[PDB]
Amino acid sequence: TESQIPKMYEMIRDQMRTLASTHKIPLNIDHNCEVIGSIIMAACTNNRDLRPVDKYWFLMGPAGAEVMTEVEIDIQPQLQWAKGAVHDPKYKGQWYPFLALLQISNKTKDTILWQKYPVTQELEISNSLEIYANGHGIKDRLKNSRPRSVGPLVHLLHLKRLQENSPAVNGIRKSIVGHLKRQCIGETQKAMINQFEMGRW
Amino acid sequence: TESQIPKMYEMIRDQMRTLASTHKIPLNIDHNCEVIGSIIMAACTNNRDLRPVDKYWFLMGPAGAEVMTEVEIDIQPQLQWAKGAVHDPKYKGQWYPFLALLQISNKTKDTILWQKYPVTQELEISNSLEIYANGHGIKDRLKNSRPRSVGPLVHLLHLKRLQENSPAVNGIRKSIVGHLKRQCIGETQKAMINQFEMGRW
Amino acid sequence: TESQIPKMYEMIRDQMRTLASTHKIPLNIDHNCEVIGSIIMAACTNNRDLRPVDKYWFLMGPAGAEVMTEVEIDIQPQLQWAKGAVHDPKYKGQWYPFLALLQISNKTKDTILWQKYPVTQELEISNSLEIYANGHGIKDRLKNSRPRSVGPLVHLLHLKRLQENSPAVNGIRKSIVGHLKRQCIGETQKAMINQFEMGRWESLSTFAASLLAIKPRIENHFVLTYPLIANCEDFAGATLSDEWVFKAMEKISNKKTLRVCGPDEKWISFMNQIYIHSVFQTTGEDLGVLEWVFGGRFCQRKEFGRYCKKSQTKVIGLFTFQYEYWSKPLKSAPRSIEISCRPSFKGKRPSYNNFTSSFYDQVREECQKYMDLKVEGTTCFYRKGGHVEVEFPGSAHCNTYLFG
Repeated sequence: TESQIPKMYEMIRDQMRTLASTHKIPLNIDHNCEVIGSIIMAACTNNRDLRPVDKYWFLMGPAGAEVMTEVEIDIQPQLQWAKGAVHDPKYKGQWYPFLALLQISNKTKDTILWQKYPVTQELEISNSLEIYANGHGIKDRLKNSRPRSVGPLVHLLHLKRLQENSPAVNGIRKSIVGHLKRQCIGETQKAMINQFEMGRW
Repeated sequence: TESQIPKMYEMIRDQMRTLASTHKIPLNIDHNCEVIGSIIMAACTNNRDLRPVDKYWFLMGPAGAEVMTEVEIDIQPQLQWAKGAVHDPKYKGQWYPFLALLQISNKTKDTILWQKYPVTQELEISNSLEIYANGHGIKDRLKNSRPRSVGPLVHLLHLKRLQENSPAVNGIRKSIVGHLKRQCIGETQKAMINQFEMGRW
Repeated sequence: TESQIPKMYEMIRDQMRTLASTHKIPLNIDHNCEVIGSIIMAACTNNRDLRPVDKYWFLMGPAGAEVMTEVEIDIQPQLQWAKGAVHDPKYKGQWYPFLALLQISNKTKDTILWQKYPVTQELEISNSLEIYANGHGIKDRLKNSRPRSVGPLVHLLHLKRLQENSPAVNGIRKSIVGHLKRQCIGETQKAMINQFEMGRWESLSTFAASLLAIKPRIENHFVLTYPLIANCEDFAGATLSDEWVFKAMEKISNKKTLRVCGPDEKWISFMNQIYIHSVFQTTGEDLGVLEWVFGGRFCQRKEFGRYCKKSQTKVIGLFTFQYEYWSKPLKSAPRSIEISCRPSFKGKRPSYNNFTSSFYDQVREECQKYMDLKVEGTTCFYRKGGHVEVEFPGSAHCNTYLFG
């Protein structure tokens, strides 16, 4: 689990600086790293979502003179490594399991700044339950990679999504339901989770 | 307009020979030139389409012994030079105007070899009009840089395409309509293009 | 916002009297001021609608001998100032924001006298809900200047007009839709106004039903009308969020120099309440509160027949007004929905518990949230003579309205 993490954080960090330093993007602004990293994270799993060349919001300026402007960047060198790292044996298959951790953690700041409750509202439940709705918006393969880190409500939402959406349908639900019970250690919670499986709410 | 033409031609040939002679690709074969040149124009405008290393069809053989094979080539030396010429002030902004002509003329032979009528069929008109559909498949930045060379039907297709699919759209729409109006000097043609901009065909 | 208000009211009145006094148009008749001000306000934004010289209905007569006729006026001296004030740096770009406030308030009298529902009918909803359709008929430049003051239904109508009218439409729509979401704080309504964005008007009748329950915020600013501006001789403390407006136009009522025009003298109380309605935007505000705030009963439109034609309206009496209370104009949501302890400490303290125990449904759920509300507004009212917070005693005319 943690065996690859020492070397695995290295080339993750290597790609962050290569993309920024290529187009004179300072790395001492949080907003530069936040936008750049999300692009790299898109390259890591959602290889078809990000654009190889595009303009994003960055802070351009030397020694405190940084201002908003869009500077075109080239993500193609990071794309080949990221897709090759999906099945790279050097991670012992921990690429997506760590990446599901990576995307969940890195998308937290936007949720805090823009207070939204997507999962709970779609689950017609209380708004204060987003504490249990971790792992929303992540890649579906990533959600399968680390479903334990994905909160029960997102799985419950995916359970509700699957009940409100082929031999592959059950496989998604059973992994969701099993991890739904695994996360919710409540014995009564597990049974009424199993009642959610048939579709009752 | 023609002031920067002499300097562009010399380095294009220099990069034309640099990529070919690096991997022993002779330049007395058109297919070697066309494919390498196709790789060359790939680095010129759509820098992300071509791979830094990739195998392409080439005629390898000394003194007339060329046979069909795929040979991997390294385009990174050519990639760096092309991107620096995009906004180099030495061209006085004529880089994109110069590159649009190159893309149209070289892809013309491919259209000659494989007789296709994409624009006219997509514009539900006679297939004998693809001559007026010159400049199809070119980069939109090139299509804005040299729109006069790009045929009206391509712009009419892009006018149709724009309607089929954003304040920057105006600069795409009004220009494309403008290129249609600038290219078509007919008094009746100019207004009857404008009704295409409205959406009736 | 309120920095240029003290100086903005001064030159509005400067052209108000010059046009009338040039042709000996008395300013003690409201109808003379109503038309002249409409001409002056026309030149402010819709510069090409009015004529440089034209005929309009006024009251010509010295000392109560006024009979209606059409008098030519030279608007050209008044035309130059209005266009130059558009981009004058002295207003700090607040001219359109001020003009949007000015244009909306000055068109109220015609709507009250001639009861029409242009927005709700075009929105195919209940006619009792034109209350949420403020800002109709204003110039699009002003509608983009103070869209917050323009009611959501007008924007929703503009949104409905927008879908029933070129991807440049989005630039207009983002203001239209964005200020729909800003005005309508309904969480279900916002995603359901989003349904109205591409044209899912199946909940449009539900939106009317929602509008009954959930009430969108309506930003307002205390701006006087044409007859009062010409009769107001003080603008030093002229702002938009204090009692200056309440105190300033009370002195005009104390002067008793302005006269109102109507079909017959029974309407003297009606227009005396119309001035109350127009100045503070209290057209849809509860009459019982209106009676309590201003110390006088408000006559509903049902109490009077059809307003006679502008040509045959006649002076029927003097303008009078009184008030005892006021408040800052609405800025945020009036109906704001904004009890359980969460023990965060591993230490021991006595736990306190303050509690003893379809998409249409969600809209109805949020609809019930506002019927179940018993407190509206943001902060409070205030009493005449200061900003001392005053709370309701209640009134009998509650649930009664001008058109209710």
